[PDB]
Amino acid sequence: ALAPRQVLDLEDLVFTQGSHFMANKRCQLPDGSFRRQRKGYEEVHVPALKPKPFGSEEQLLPVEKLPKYAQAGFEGFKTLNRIQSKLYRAALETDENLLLCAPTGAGKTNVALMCMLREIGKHINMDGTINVDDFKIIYIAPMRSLVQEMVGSFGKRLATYGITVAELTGDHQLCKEEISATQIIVCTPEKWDIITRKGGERTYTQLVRLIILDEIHLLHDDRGPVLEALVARAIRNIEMTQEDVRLIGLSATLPNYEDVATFLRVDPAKGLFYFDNSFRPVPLEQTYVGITEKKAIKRFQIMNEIVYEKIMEHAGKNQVLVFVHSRKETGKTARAIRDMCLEKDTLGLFLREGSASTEVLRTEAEQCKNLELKDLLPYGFAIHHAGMTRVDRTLVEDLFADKHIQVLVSTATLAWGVNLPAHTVIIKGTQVYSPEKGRWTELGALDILQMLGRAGRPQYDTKGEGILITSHGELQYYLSLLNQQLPIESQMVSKLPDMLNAEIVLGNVQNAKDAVNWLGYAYLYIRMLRSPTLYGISHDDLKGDPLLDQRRLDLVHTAALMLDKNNLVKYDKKTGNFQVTELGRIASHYYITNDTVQTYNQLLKPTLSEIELFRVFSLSSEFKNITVREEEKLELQKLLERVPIPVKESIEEPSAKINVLLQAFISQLKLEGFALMADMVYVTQSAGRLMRAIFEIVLNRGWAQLTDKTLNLCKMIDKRMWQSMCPLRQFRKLPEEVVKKIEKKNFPFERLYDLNHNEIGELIRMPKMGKTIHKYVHLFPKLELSVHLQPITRSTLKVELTITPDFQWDEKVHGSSEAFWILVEDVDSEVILHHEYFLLKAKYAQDEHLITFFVPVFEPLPPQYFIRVVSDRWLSCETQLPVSFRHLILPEKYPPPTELLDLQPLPVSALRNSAFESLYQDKFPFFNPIQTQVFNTVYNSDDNVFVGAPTGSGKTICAEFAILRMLLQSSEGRCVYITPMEALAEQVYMDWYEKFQDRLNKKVVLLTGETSTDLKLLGKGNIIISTPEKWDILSRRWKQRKNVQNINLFVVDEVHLIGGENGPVLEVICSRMRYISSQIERPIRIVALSSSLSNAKDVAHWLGCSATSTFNFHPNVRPVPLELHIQGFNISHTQTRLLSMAKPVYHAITKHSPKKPVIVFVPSRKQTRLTAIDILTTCAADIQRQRFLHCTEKDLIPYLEKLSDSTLKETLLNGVGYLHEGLSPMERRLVEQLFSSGAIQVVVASRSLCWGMNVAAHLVIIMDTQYYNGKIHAYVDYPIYDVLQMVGHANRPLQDDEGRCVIMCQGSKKDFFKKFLYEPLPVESHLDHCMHDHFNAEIVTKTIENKQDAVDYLTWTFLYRRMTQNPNYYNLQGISHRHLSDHLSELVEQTLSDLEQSKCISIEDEMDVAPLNLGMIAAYYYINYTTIELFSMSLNAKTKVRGLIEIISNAAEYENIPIRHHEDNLLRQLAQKVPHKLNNPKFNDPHVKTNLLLQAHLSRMQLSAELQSDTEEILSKAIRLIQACVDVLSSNGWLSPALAAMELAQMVTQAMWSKDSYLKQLPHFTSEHIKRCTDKGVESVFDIMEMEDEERNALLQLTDSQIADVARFCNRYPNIELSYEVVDKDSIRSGGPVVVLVQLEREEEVTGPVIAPLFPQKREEGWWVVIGDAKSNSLISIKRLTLQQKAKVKLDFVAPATGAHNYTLYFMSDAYMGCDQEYKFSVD
Ligand SMILES: N=C(N)NS(=O)(=O)c1ccc(N)cc1
Repeated sequence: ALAPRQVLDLEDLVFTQGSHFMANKRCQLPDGSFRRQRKGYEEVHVPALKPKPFGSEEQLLPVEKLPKYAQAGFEGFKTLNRIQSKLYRAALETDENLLLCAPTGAGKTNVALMCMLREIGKHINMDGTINVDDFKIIYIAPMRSLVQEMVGSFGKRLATYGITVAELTGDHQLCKEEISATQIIVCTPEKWDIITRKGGERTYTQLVRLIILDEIHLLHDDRGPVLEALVARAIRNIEMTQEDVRLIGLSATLPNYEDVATFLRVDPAKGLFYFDNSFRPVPLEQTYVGITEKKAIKRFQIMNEIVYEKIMEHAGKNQVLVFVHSRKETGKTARAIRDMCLEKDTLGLFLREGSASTEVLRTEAEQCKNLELKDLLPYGFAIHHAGMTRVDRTLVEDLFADKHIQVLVSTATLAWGVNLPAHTVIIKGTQVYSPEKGRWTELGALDILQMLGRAGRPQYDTKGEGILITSHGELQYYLSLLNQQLPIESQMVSKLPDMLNAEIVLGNVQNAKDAVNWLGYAYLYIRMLRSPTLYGISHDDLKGDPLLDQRRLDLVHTAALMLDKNNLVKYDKKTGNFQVTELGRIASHYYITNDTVQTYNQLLKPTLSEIELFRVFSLSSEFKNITVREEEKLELQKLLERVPIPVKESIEEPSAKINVLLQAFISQLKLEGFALMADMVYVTQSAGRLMRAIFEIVLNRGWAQLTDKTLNLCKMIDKRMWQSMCPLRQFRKLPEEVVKKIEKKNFPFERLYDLNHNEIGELIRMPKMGKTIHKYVHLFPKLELSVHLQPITRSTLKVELTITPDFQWDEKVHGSSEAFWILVEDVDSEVILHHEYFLLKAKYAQDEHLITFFVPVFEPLPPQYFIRVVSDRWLSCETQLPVSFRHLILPEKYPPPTELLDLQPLPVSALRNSAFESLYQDKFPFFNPIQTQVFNTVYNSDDNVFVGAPTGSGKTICAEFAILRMLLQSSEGRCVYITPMEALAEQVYMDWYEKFQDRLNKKVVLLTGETSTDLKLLGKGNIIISTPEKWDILSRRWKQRKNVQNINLFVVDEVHLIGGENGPVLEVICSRMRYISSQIERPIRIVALSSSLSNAKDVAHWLGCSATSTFNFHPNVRPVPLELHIQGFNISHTQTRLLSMAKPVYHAITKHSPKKPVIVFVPSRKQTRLTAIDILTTCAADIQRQRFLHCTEKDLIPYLEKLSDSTLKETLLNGVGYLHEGLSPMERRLVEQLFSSGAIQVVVASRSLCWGMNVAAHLVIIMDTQYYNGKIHAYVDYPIYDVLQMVGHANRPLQDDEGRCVIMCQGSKKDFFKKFLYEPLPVESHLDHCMHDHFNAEIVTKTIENKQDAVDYLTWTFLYRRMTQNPNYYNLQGISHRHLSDHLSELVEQTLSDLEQSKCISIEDEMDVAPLNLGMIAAYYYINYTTIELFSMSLNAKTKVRGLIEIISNAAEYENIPIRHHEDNLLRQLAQKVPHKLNNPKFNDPHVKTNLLLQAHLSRMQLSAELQSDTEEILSKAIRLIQACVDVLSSNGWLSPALAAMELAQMVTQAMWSKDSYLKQLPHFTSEHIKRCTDKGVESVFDIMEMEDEERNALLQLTDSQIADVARFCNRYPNIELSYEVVDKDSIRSGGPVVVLVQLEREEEVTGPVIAPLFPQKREEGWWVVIGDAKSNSLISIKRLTLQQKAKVKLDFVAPATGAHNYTLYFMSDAYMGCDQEYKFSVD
């Protein structure tokens, strides 16, 4: 972006005066102007503008004529203004941008209220009052008092609608619970500026529909720029969001209004309104005076003379008000008026001619006041300023509204924050004091205009009188300010650098080019275009650049050079690109000037003292022109000794002045010099932001001591107290005296925790205060800290800090939340090696919290680290914990990785078989380096090999390599491929089916999970592939299963998932395969593919891999090089961090792959949709439009014509695809196909899909890297394996010479990612935590029998190898073999005891153990022992279907069922729809969630997509669990419970409740036809299949495809007749075996599987035969069977004594409802 540009002296082009850069050469005094000179005391008097007619339809509109709802806001008014009528039409009936130029006091408020009511009534419900969570309105006001007046009045007006208005302007910040529950935010421009330059501005700006800007003439003021800035951002955002917001502007009658109309994007014909002062609310006659020379006495006395004359002129029923510029001047005015009244015969008295009483009566009666109120109130006068109480201020205001107070002198605050008008207004002088300029200046425009607009009460005056007193040399200017002739200019050039940085930091300006465009968005651009001479531009240069390219480029270049000098931004001369500094980011977010940044960066140091800290604070360039006046030096010397910090920096120069003023603010020391008070206030209202800025600067750098100093200084400024004082001062309902008494005694605060209330009262000598002191002591926040550490590597330790609360919560004291900083410091407490922002919410305030993070350690290992948790707001609220590293081992360091040499790549010709080459020659001509190296050992050496290489580097085909010789050595061999994830298994199954059974014609299958079907598929396949669970349940019985023994090849992929959840299953199945290879004496070849592991040798020796077969490569030695970019976001609240990272993903796309494909991963599905849409709208804003679409819309139309999601159609035809599990697999494969084709450039995917997508990009972006766990009501970091898979998705060697990935994460995590992603990953076993189930399952198979071989088994585990090299990770404190064996024996003992207490095993002596019924059926159904124990203890003799479902939902396998954000609310909603209602339900409990899901499924209820996937996950194991329940119910002998359990099985199959019609089971059916049938006679499916064809088809009244789909279910319906015989019936007596034989016939053969559309897995008929006694509720015998036409069943059971033994024979199903039989019989 090279272009000619020259640096500029911005001082020449800036209007130095500001506020009043007089562009008006001469003010044309109106008609009726006379100038009576009196040598000073001149009177340039203009008349009141006479009224105007109502000619052109103009009329005061009746409030009843308004739209009916909007009449609520205008209640109390029976009409509205003329301006208000024209604007009623415009504003209430249109959404057009508006700009109202009207004189001061003309109304303004009510027209903005109409604009608000537009939006308020847009979101109406039919009978719901409003949609508060849908629209957010804001109101920008120039002064704080105006903000407060506005929020009060607007609340009063529109409370009827149910809206909530509030003020955000205050010294507090980062507190935003009110922004959530307030629909109309009133704020100052700089407030909204600091809010909307914060990252994640959308959190506030998302629901913004209406932006009002009151008193837009602020553009001329020095505060002008921020306004511009605001508008610019807003407008640009309404372009980037494509969500229109309405801009309302309110200005006074001043010129250049058309330019701000262009600025505000108002149509001059539709939204531009201008009213000259003939539309003034009360016609105003004004007089201006001048001063002759410098005579203070003369000035003040002449002011007083004018005041006395004009006040006396308005004696009765009139109020002549006076405005002063200081609180020392209102008292002086009262004094002077009273005195010169007295001096001249005390005349003017009895202004209220009812001297006896009237108003004097009420004044004296209400006289219980202070200061100068009690004397001037009966006299008739009054004063009003900020240094008064609320009661007395409101009392003066009331008695003035009562028109009983006559004269009132006040300051500008009354004119801004109170609706208090008067007949006459006298501006006493116009010189005010500015601490910013450090000098006396002239007043601002807004003050003068608001004050002189107060003249003339609205309904009580026919004419007003404004009187202004100033100097002569200013007259012509004030004449311009009050007669529509002072032009509005732009002060942007002086504020250009700062502003520019705020846009560089905000990411809205990445180059100088969009900087220039932004400058075009400003008011400065328009104002330069239409008056270039006063902006430094010639009329010829305007011809050269009509769009002013050169001037805007020069300006942004100067600002960028300034920001580069001060190091807020790095700016390169050539490309014109910007790069943000953390200095600049802090400067923007904390609203501080770049010179201050430079001073900080050159002065702040880790060894800085608190004295030097106060000095640096005083050197801020916000105070660079403050002066030490002689009139205050003695008071400064007095304050210096009364403050604690030395202030050695100087003597009595401005830095020492600032310092001592701040310390007098902290110490609450009173002052006397009024200029000194003004300067103090000006320093203190900024000191908070300045100190927070310094604190962030030092925190990010890790400097610990300065961090503590600075945070404490922030809190001392906030709470108005030093650290020497007692923290009890922070409770503001405590006395000052009592806390001073506590401080007098040298008893530290902490010991009050361990003290009686009576002993407290005795210590303080105040017994009555002791109870409340104890209360507040236990209300003070204190945290308990507990730590669990486990080494990960010699450089990194995993820490699990457990934060426990230890105080009473009070919403008044602590509010909705309490913030904390977690800090990890080294031994010297110098360097902060890690830190985090913790937040204790109010709801979970008493729950325990767990914080996992990682710290670094380097040898020589220090004795201990420190972990401090320090409150962000409370002083002396720190809890420290030393973590000792004295008994900590450092894990055995890993060796270097197997180097990949630069060897000639092997072409496909090395693979000699032509059919084998066929597949690999159609893709690539030669192999990549790592697979060229691994080829020798894998495909041609029958060695056990482990290859470790980054994800996506093409390691999969390496397995194929081995497989090749596999198929070469055996005809119909048996190889087993094991992958941890299911979706990866499905992808590799499709690929290898295409590669083998469809190409080589060798049967390749993937195990489905059902026992019989999977064991059948086992024998067929030459290649069987599976997940570790389906393979575990098959291989656990490797004695009876012959097929699992003759396995030529076992390949396990992604073995590094041993360390993740569901990892112990992989570990045990691999160890079992190794043990089988040992026993069979036929060495099963093992080949393992994994990521780059550090401890790859351990897993290599685990599987018998020689070092000639270990292939573990440094992750840098990828086939495709990768450029990783970790990018931190120091933002806590994740819902706002996502909105912040919004724009960075677009800028990352444009930076790292502007044309090439990208994948961006997000933590949700709604996030996939939203990210797709926001990328779309940003590309529309840039008008790139087709940047992400590389084909034609007509090319896609046929494809997208079959997609069901409308937004997916739109986003796809616009270039970007989204992949979320809320849509069909067909849509997923379609989007993947379009992406890999090149038509779709970018795809945004849910995290859950990072395993099952066969899609490669050039750039992989990751968002957030956190997801919400609602079981702990917090956010969890991603598993490292997921993000590593995502990163591996970035390397494709098809096209690119490089791979690019950027991860966007909270700062707390950044370091973490970096390290573990740049170097190999250490992995360990979690088998010791999930070991009991495998012992319970291998006692059943007799593989384990005693304790010694239970120890022998662990030798096969990876756990055995890892417990040695990393002891402390498994909490063993030794590395000798003694420690190993001791830990193993303790583990086996613990597991066996836990299993015995569960009634699953029996132990005898100390060796031999034996299975029990519970453990046998727990291993038979692959069910956890806890679930079986719970089943056995909970199932009672009389358990009904409701209790059946309850006990089912409590299973441990359903604890994995998660709880996500806002999901507790959805479960609350579902609780009232399900037929059975459980009391005392906790809605973050997975078990009540599963119960609700089961009740909704049985009731055939549709719900969310995530909840549907969860319902599928539960239904997968539902039948397993209910079969286990049937078995234990049989083993305990209860009859009707087991019958109800079989009923529950067949209920969960086809989603039928227990007592609904059986007709509900056939498909294509709703309740109306079952109502017709059951009312007319058809009650069962047998009635359906008994009817003739035509009478049924007529009874159906359905389509021809419906009858065809009904017939298939009516045919699959089992039709079985039973045959039962009691063998040797005549030969039966007591105690003898009784044998009942049962036989079954099925007319049709196995036509197909069980038909159940609402069940995900295709099941097969399972039947149950039962012998029961219906009276004893006794189940005698039972058998489950699988039926194929012919059956033969036997049931043997003993007999009791002779009696009426009437038995029942039950035939139950586990699938269908209504095909169950009950036959009574008798045997004696
Ligand atoms: N970045 C780290 N080390 N921690 S943080 O939670 O992300 C964080 C949060 C907020 C602020 N202001 C700074 C930092």
